[PDB]
Amino acid sequence: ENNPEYLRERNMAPDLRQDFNMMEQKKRVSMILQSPAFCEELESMIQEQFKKGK
Amino acid sequence: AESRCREMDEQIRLMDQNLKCLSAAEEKYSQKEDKYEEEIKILTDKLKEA
Repeated sequence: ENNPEYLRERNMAPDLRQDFNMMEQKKRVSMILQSPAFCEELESMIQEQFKKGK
Repeated sequence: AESRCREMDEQIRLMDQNLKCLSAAEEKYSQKEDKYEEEIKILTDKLKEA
């Protein structure tokens, strides 16, 4: 029980730990990448915005 | 008087050595207490927000 993984955990403020647990359960980043249509849509958005840039 | 004082000398010498170890033992218990209290208090706070 001497590794730093224990260390930060008891140096966590409790609410930050619980927010980590909740957004761990929530998994937003995985859903946004797994959805095909919105992913390739935002790819098109940034691509032709870059194309308009130079 | 001389012989009786000399005879009692060994008893004081040996069970003084007996006293010395028990001192460090109770010191070790005094160390063990505090970190138990601090783990209790942090656990209580996390429980409360739960």
